[PDB]
Amino acid sequence: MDYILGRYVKIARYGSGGLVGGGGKEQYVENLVLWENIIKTAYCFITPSSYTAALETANIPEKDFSNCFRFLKENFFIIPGEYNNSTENNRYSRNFLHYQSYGANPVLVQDKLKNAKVVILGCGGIGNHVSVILATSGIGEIILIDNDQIENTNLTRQVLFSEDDVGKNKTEVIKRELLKRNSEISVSEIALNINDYTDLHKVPEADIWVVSADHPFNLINWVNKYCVRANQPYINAGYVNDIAVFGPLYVPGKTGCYECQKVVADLYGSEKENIDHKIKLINSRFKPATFAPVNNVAAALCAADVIKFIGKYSEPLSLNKRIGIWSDEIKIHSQNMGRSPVCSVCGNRMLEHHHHHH
Amino acid sequence: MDYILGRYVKIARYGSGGLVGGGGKEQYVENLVLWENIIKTAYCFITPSSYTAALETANIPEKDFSNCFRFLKENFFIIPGEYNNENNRYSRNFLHYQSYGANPVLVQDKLKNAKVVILGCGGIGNHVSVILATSGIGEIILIDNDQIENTNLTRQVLFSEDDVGKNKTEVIKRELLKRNSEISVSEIALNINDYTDLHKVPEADIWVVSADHPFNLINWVNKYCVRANQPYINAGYVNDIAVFGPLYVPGKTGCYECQKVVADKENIDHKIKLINSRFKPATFAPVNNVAAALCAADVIKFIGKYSEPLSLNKRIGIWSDEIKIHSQNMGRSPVCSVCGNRMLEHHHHH
Amino acid sequence: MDYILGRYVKIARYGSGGLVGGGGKEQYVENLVLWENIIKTAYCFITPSSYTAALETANIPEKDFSNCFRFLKENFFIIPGEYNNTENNRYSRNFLHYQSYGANPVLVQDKLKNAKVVILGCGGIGNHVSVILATSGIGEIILIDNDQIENTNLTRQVLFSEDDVGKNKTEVIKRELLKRNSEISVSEIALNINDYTDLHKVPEADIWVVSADHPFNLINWVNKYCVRANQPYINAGYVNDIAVFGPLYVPGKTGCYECQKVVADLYGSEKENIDHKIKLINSRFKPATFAPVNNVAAALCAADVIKFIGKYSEPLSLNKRIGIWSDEIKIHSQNMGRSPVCSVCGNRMLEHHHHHH
Amino acid sequence: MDYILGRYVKIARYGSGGLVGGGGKEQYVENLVLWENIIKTAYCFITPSSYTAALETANIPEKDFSNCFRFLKENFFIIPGEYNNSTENRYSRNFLHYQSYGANPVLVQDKLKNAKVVILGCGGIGNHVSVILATSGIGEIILIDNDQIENTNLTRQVLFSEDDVGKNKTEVIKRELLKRNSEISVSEIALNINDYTDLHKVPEADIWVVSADHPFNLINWVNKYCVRANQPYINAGYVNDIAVFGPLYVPGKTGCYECQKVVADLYGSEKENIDHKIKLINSRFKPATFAPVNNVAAALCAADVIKFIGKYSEPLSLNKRIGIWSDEIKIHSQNMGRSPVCSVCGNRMLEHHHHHH
Ligand SMILES: [Zn+2]
Ligand SMILES: [Zn+2]
Ligand SMILES: [Zn+2]
Ligand SMILES: [Zn+2]
Repeated sequence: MDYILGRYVKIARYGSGGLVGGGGKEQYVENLVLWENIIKTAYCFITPSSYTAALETANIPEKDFSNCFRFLKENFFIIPGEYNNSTENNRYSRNFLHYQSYGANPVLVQDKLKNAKVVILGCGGIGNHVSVILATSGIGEIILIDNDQIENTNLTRQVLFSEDDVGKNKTEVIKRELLKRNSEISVSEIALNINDYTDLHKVPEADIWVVSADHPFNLINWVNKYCVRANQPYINAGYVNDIAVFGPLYVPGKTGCYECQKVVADLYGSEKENIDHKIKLINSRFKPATFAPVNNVAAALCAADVIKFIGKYSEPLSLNKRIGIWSDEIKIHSQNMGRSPVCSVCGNRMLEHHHHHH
Repeated sequence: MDYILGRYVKIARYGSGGLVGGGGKEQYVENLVLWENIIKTAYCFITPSSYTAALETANIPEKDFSNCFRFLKENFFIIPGEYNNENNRYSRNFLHYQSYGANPVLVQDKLKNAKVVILGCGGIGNHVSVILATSGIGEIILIDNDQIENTNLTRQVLFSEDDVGKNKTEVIKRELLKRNSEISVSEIALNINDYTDLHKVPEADIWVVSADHPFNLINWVNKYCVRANQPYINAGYVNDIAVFGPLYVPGKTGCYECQKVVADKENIDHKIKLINSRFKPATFAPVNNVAAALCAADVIKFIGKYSEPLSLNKRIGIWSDEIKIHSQNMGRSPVCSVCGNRMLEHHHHH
Repeated sequence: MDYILGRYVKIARYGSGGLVGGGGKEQYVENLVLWENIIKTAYCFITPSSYTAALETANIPEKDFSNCFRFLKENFFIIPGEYNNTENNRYSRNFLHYQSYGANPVLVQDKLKNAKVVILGCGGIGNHVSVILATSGIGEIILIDNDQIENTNLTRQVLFSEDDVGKNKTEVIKRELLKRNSEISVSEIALNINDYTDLHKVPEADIWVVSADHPFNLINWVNKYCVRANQPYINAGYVNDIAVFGPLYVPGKTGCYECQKVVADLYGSEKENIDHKIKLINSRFKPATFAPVNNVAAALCAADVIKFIGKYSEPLSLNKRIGIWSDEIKIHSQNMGRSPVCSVCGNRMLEHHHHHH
Repeated sequence: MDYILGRYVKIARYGSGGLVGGGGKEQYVENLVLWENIIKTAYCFITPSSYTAALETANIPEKDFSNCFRFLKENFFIIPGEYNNSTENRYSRNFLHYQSYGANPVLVQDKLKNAKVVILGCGGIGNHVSVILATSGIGEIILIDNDQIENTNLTRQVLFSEDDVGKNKTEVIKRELLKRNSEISVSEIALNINDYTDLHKVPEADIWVVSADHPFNLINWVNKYCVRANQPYINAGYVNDIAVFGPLYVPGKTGCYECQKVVADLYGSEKENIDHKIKLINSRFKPATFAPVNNVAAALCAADVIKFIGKYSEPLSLNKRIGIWSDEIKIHSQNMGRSPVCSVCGNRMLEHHHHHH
């Protein structure tokens, strides 16, 4: 078993020891003498070589070599030599170092993406944008579900549309634009909007559903019930005026669902009739105050989670979480949506006080 | 003067009272009576009305009305009637500007009459330009001298397979024109290899500085911009971490240098150099997008003058394998060699 | 009317645009297009040219050309061709300096040549001022001192050889000025000013340089005299550590040395026992002077004289007494502008007659 | 250890307290009780006297005498009696100045006689500096230049006669400095610095006076070389009518010319048709100079060299480039204090904090 140093590993002196690696997977080491030894070990693995062959060129004592090795190995600073097979720039090279640095065989990862089916449930700004990122990263099959046509005002949000495209169907244009970007992938269309809960029966099985159509406000409740019942993984994305929302990513039997922690606000009108008519009116007039850069942020983090989910190389960020990114301040909130045994949508079980008999 | 209720205000009964608002501006009103009173007053304005006419129409004592009115005005829930007037493609943004208390017509104008330079059309700048083009920025200037590689197709969301071989600059111009034929775009076949290259880059409302090579590009842009009085914004990544560096504005925010610090076996020192010499960034497409988008957001805010850019005095990092957004200080330093007063005056009368 | 570009004009790309000029008169032009336009037009004038011919030659529209021309003219970056025409001129470095101030160097030289300066006290500062003036072509100097060169003076008085200890200050500096400039005429007057009346011996001159470090109130007599004689003068000296120059007095135009003086309530001291002790300590006073200070004062004082006679820019000394520190970097200015109620140059003086016509 | 009152101390009633000192070393004391006490005790020291011997003569609280003593001592109003042995001297004028700054005047002169100073470039500034340094007692002077005296030099370089045109500058300066002080030695080196590498030929000295004005970038060279060769220097010159002097670079203990910013280098245009224009305009350039400015830079420069060598006071141009305006009362200093990160004399890089999490 030959190991090799990742081309993404950086080193610098800092604190009472040093830093190994860069970005998310960066490690900080206390003992300056250990830090030296890690550098020493790392050097030996610059060329793909077995544990014994690398050791044979080290100066440090065999014992410390075993420590550094395990360290560098577990952190993914040195990786199996196989994980390095080149190919002719392979289009997805700029993504291979990323997978390596998380400890995955980049070839396994791409194969999974190539073999995945992903449904875009709703093709406004967000689904639009997720599908590009997914196509562009090698998702094999994409199913575009929508029934609207490209309007005038859509051109601010939906980064794929020309002035030339007003009037045409959303899925039509997204479909041609994804084919321009990657002709090795297959894409289908379904002329459908979820107007009633039962419409969901018409949506096909896939590895995951991307669920982002801001209307109806309660689409997620539907999608959640349906997906729990139908054993179907989904991830949700959207916005609330100027906050970008994404998550949960729901995985049947392995995570919580949208109702588990009964997190988000219940909607009510008024008990007094004369003020309820006023509320009904005000809410009928409602249009969201959106901002395209927020659109984009939710969409990209969302697409990121899908890639991890199907590529099986890292824990997606939005397991058990609804996540809000603020745009008028540096602020990220996370709502807990971990599995609840007592959820009224998934799991069969009730919540009770102890009854002490004596 | 007429006021009108913004179309972006929602209401819901909640807890001891209820909600008025929606997004980053939602408000819980705990006192039921006051909430009801707010609805009662908000209702006068679905249809434009002066303050005094609305006081007539509502049937609550002037004492209470006056609070509810200030509450509505102060949060921009009601806004001047003028701010509402068409068949306009930017009209979804208009609500956003309204909700910030601006006048959407003036914000569009400011964007129309602005000029933005993208310095580095590789990925982040790529993406930033689209967002800016589609929000109605009047003129973009594209500054790259590289060719579209096959391998760039992963990060640079504007390009077809067809496009490999062609000039980065040139493709994105036809795309921005397809998306917005009203705006004008220019190309400058230039990469920045010496400090001196920046003299070729024109004067603009702001500069977007994305490109990853050379490692000390910001340094020159900074030096240049401090003495050129040129506002600029930095953006980029560090492996899987998206970064949108400080937005610098002439003698208001302090520069990329202000917060810098003095800083820190020659057999191991030889090895660290070598290893680092071999560095290739482990980079992740959805990251470019996050940084590009927040960077583009600060630009619209900067030109639109409707709320504070997040980037003032701060370098922001968004993680991707973790939910984490850290902010780093880049506020002004008095003793800073680049933007600090190096002069002293020794003269005086009586 | 030919204009021409001054040889003291420099250009550099800087910042949003660039610099034009260099020195006291340097300018930063923030708009690149206008800077570019300024040099495009400056280029027409390297060889002499009318405004008209330069307009044709430059290929920028009339509107822009007109600004650039004015910009170049206003700052004397371009100057009348007449101011330039050599054959082989000794003063031609200064000529650039005058040009840069907007003057006609020939007229400035003339005014210098046809002037006459009295150095009233040829001990160090005066010593130095005279060389500087002789060197710039002041046509006639009159040296006024009755002292002998002592060995100790060699520290402050730059013109003197060890050889010269013994001879008359006046006499040496006269030969030294002729060595430097055989063009000019120089006169001596073996005279120290010992009481007011001595000043009647000092001749009329375009200006008087008043340096002598004693008697303490020499300035006062010179003031009295010059106010009533209509004689312009400039004071110069030191206070230990500190070089001092000005005011430069101009009859009618400026303040006199008296104008800003004040009643001084704290006369000496209260307690008689200590008052005579302060007097005793001060009686023993000897100034701690520093040679380079002599030079600073003398030089600025000489500069004001050349400007006064040359009429090309304002002397700094007008209405001001200036002090330059030496153990600290620091320049202080003190007010000496006109006072209406001043004994020396104010009125007597009232008229009580009128005719109803 | 006997103490004596400096012969340069003056006293006056002023404000709430009084003044003790006169000159840059002048002190303002507020409590009039303390003031009179200071004068009381000063009187006691007019005669060279030990602390206790002076005390007997004093009619004030023994504790109060101790404060005044410490005041007058720290400020150099009283000085050790040893500091008064001189001769019947030539440098006696300078001696009170050194006393008043708290140095043994004799220590200081010895250092001056034992110093070697290089004048790198003998234009107007170098010229004038050498005279001042010579007449102040600098033991050895090394004049480096390869020019001949021209016609037009006589306006600036206050040592040259009309009979000297044609001769080498160092030749004439050397004769003129020997007339002024034959107790000193002077060498010549026929050398102009045309390339950076010519600096290897300049001898080692206590300090270099670097005053030559061509090329504009002499100082850059001299700075690099001096940093590398461990060589103190001080720089002086002019920008048209502004007189510049400083930094004085001291190897261990000071900033260098590049420790901060100025100019960053000329830039021309990035458009070719405009670069050719600026290229031509700049080739025609001659400075607009004013001799009185020369003198100011030269004098303050010499002053700093005297302090540096005599180790008696802080030179003014440490960590500073100083501009003295001549068309107005204006002095600016640019900060050139030491940078750890300087790319000429620093061993360290500038980094942002990296926060792990
Ligand atoms: Zn559940
Ligand atoms: Zn700064
Ligand atoms: Zn008067
Ligand atoms: Zn330095």
